[PDB]
Formats: sequence, structure tokens, C-alpha cells
Amino acid sequence: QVQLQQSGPELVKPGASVKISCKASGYAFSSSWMNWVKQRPGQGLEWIGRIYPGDGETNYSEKFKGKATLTADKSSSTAYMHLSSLTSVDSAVYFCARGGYRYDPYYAMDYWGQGTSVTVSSAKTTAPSVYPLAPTGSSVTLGCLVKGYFPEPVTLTWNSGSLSSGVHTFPAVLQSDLYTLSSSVTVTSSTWPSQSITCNVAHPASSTKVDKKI
Amino acid sequence: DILLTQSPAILSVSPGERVSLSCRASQSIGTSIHWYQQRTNGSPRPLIKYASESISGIPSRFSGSGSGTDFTLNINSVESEDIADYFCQQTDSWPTTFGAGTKLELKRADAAPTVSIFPPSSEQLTSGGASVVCFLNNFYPKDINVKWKIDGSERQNGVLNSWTDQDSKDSTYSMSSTLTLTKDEYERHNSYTCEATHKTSTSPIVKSFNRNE
Amino acid sequence: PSFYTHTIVNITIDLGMKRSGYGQPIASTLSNITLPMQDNNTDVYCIRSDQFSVYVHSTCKSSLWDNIFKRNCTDVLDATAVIKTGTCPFSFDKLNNYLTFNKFCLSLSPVGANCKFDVAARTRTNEQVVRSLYVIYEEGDNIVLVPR
Ligand SMILES: *[C@@H]1O[C@H](CO)[C@@H](O[C@@H]2O[C@H](CO)[C@@H](O)[C@H](O)[C@H]2NC(C)=O)[C@H](O)[C@H]1NC(C)=O
Ligand SMILES: *[C@@H]1O[C@H](CO)[C@@H](O[C@@H]2O[C@H](CO)[C@@H](O)[C@H](O)[C@H]2NC(C)=O)[C@H](O)[C@H]1NC(C)=O
Repeated sequence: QVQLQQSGPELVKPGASVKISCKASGYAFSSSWMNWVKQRPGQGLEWIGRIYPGDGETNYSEKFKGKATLTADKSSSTAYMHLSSLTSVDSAVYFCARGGYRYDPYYAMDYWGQGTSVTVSSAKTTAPSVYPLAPTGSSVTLGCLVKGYFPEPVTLTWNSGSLSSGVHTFPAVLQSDLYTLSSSVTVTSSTWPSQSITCNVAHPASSTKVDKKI
Repeated sequence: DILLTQSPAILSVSPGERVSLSCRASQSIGTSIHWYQQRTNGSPRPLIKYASESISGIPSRFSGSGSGTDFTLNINSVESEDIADYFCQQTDSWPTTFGAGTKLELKRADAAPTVSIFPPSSEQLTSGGASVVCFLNNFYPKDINVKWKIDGSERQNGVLNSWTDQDSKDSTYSMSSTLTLTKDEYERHNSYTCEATHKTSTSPIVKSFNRNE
Repeated sequence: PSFYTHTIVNITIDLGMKRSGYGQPIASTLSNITLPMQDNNTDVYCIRSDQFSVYVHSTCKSSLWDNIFKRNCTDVLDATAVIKTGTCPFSFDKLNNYLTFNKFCLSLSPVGANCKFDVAARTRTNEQVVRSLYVIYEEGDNIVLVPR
């Protein structure tokens, strides 16, 4: 029952190093190749290199030599990948994936891990700045702007979950060192301005602000 | 460094349709190519192996074809769970490369963007802070195009655009353009039309304002 | 031991190498092997002698998108051609005492051959059969093979 559990999300400063974990189970961890693949947020898959735990035979793509180090604790069933001198371009989600038996040259990668998100950033924990958005057919549409926060994610609701219809929450964008996203809610002029509608922005920076509209 | 090319980048499909995806290698690779699927927020998964070989657990609708430099991924009758990114992988020549990927969207009837513009709020301007936004909610097709301008002509030092992946409800796309500025760069007022253009029609639609009301 | 004549055979096995997408070494089929000429014929070489020794000469070449067998063959991709007991009872290596034949011929063509030798490419990482050395022989006590 093959599965690969990867380590949690990392959030690291530039010039520092990281080491990702990948514990395998359901098959013989020592007899199958373990590949590592880099996926960048907008883009495709970049093969990093493989390692055969049976000894520790270690390959690498030219692009990744010196940056990625692969190890495997045989009796631990866990496979690791160490990255050095992290940079903005190193930010991404890294998959660990299963391959063929020793002398297989052309295998497809069998089972993959849930992925590990690695963000490289110089930025410090900053709390979000929220602002109200105001201006029929008649569905009135109103936003709620959050700006200047870090890290992600931010979680946004409306009227405390008692409203889920014309709501969108645009993917966060990097504007600066910091993020900015907007929400959109649409309703009938009947209820608003007539009844209170407050957006709810939360930030695991153990922080939270609620805004109304006028 | 053999380059794989998938065409087209994006493919509109409806449930039940027949579909074919494409992958062309720089050079011959025999049948040493694999196909992977990756649903949103998900992890890649092998659909077809050695481009024709079927994989245990994969539904009958997936099949592979090709040998040499041309390859194709086939989906007999498209299902809703089939919306995803598809990547071909070359495993013949070192090192093993992937294609840019082909993304599947859901096809629906066209629709126009509800544009809603917004003035800076009273806290923003306090913080010497400012910024002006524009929603273009619930439209299609995705392929759209925006224009800010101030007392007429173009302005485009820093606008940030964010996009919304297809809606799992109405199957439409929404977009936010935000235009962040200082206040004196803003006390320099004149006019803030966020025009919009879209296949939908040659209405550049505008919504605008001067200083408030 | 003693001989009246001792022909020594120099076999050249030029093995070509490629590597797969995951950096796996792959010995190209039709790495070339060449036998000494002999008569209005080269393809096969019978040993007209009461004793003989064999000398393998290996050469490796790398390859990419092409089969342009131009390049060194360094890192794992290296190679040393090895000759292996294919389908015939004798090894072609040192098992103490000596091979004995009344006849012994190496053919590049599988015609009328008694058995094969599996010419392969040894590397740190794995070993891979590339071509076949066909060998026509007759059990006897006239010809004697020495190492190697
Ligand atoms: C066996 O024959 C091969 C040719 O099949 C000889 O190859 C030569 O290798 C030397 C270096 O060892 C080079 O200088 C020559 O240029 C090669 N010649 C050719 C024609 O390839 C090899 O010398 C022979 N080995 C012995 C010891 O007889
Ligand atoms: C084995 O022999 C053939 C020649 O008889 C070689 O194949 C040629 O190789 C060169 C490049 O290496 C090409 O220019 C020719 O077009 C090839 N000819 C044929 C018939 O394919 C081959 O390279 C040799 N193998 C090795 C390992 O050198």
C-alpha cells in the first residue's frame, strides 16, 4: 500500500539551507529508486536527481549539482534532500517520487509524495492591513482589500460564514516584499446598505481584523 | 537537452467529448515517454506508460499512441475529474525532461465581466497609503485584457493583476486589477477609468471616478 | 607449457555508450568488435597453431541525442569490454588447468557456430551484454589455450 509522507512546509531566509524529509511505506524502501522533482508555482516539473537507498548511489541533473544533496536512512525508511544557499528562484514545491528497480533505465515515476512547499524570503512576519471596498442591476458588488502581509496564507470569510454566494478571493500576489489579495462579494441592494456585511480577514500571525462597509 | 513541446497550452473541453493531447520531442526517443496527470493542489500521477502501455488502476478512457518524435494522449469520453494539467515526460536521453504541460478547462457559454471600480478608503489615505482596485468578476473565456488610464491616456507604472482559476460552480473566471500609489501621487487627481476588453464584445467597458460621491 | 607455434590473438571491442534520462548507463548494441583477417575472409578466425592466448582491446565512446560516438566515456559512463561464457561450456578465463581443442574459431557471424560469448560492458554500476562472439570448436588435445 505504497505511500510517501513528506515533511511540512518550510519558510527560510536566503543564504540559509533546508532539508526535506520523505518517509516511505508499503513497499521495500531499499530496492526502488527515489527521485526528487522540483515544481515551480507557475511552471512544469524539473527532475532533480535520484538515489538508490540500497547503497546510496546518487545521481543529479547538471542544473542541480552542488545545490541538492540526497541521502537515505535505510532502516528509517526516510529519504532526505538538502538544499544549500537558498535563493528566490529556489522557492517552490518539491516532490519525492518512486522509480524502478536497480537496473531500470527508463521507468516512469510510480508514486509521489504530497509535496513540500519551500519559500525563500527575506521578509519578516508582518500583520495584514485590511481596507473596505465601496463604489443597479441590482446585485451590488463589494470588495475587501488586504495588503502588506506575510507569510501566507490569509483566510477570509463574510458575515462569519453566513454568506457564500457572490464571493471570490483572488489569489495573493506579491507586490513588494509582501502580499496583497482582494475579496469580492455580490448581493442585492435590498439587503445592503440595509444590513451589515463585514468581511473577515485572519492571519495565523495570531491576528485578526473585521471590517464593515459604508 | 532534448526539449519536449506540448500543444496546445490550454484546451477547452466539455464532459463526454473525445480529446487528444500532444507532445513532440526534439529528437527520436522511441517509446521511452510517459504521461502524467496533476489535478489542482495535487501531486502528479502516471496515466500512460511507455506511451501506449496502460497502467493498472487507470480508467479505460486513457490511452497512449506514438513512437519516435510524435506522441498523443487520448481521453475517450472526458469526465469532470479529468480537469487537470497533463505533462509528458521523456526518459530516453539524459537528462529526463518534462513538457510545459497541457491544461484542461471546462467549456461553457461566453459571458462578460461585471466591472466594479473602487476608490481608496479613508484608512489607506491616512497612512499616506492609497490604492485603487477593479473587479472583473464572473466572465469567460479566460483570455482577457485590461487598461488603466488617468485623465485620459495610459498609466502603468505598477498595476498588479491577479487571476482566478476556473469556478467550480458557474465555470467562469474572475480577475482583480489593483493600482497601488502614494497619496500625493494621488492628490494629483484627474480620472480613474479602469477600461476592460474581452472577446465578449468590443465594448471597452469603463467604470471610473473622480473625487468622491 | 611448451609449444611449436603460439599465435596470440588481439581482439578489439569498441563499445559505444549512452545514458538514460535518469543517468543510467546503456551500452549501445553494435559496439563493434573486430577479428584479425585470415584468407580471402575476415568474419571468422581459426587458430592454425598448437597454442594461443587471447588479448582483448577495449575502447569506449560516449553518445548523446545522436549516435555520434564522439567523446570520452567518463563518470559512470566509462567501459571496459569483457568477454563472457555465452552458451559454451568453457569460460575463456582462468580456471586453473588449460582449455584444449582440436579446433577453435571465432565468428562474427552466427553461422555453423557451436556457441556464443556474451561480450558485455563492465562499469562500476552494472554490466551489459552488447554483441555475441560465436565460436566454432572441436574437443581434442591439439590446440591449447593460455591466459590472459
Ligand atoms: C590490437 O589491435 C588494435 C586495433 O584493432 C590496436 O589499436 C591501436 O591502439 C593503439 C594504442 O594501444 C593506438 O596507438 C593505435 O592507433 C590503434 N590502432 C588502430 C588501428 O586502432 C592495438 O594496438 C592492438 N593491441 C596490441 C597490443 O596488439
Ligand atoms: C560500429 O561500427 C559502425 C561503423 O561500421 C559505426 O557506425 C558509424 O559511426 C559513425 C559515428 O560513430 C557514423 O558517422 C556512421 O554513419 C555510422 N555508420 C553506421 C553504419 O551506422 C559505429 O560508430 C561503431 N561503434 C562504435 C562504438 O564506435
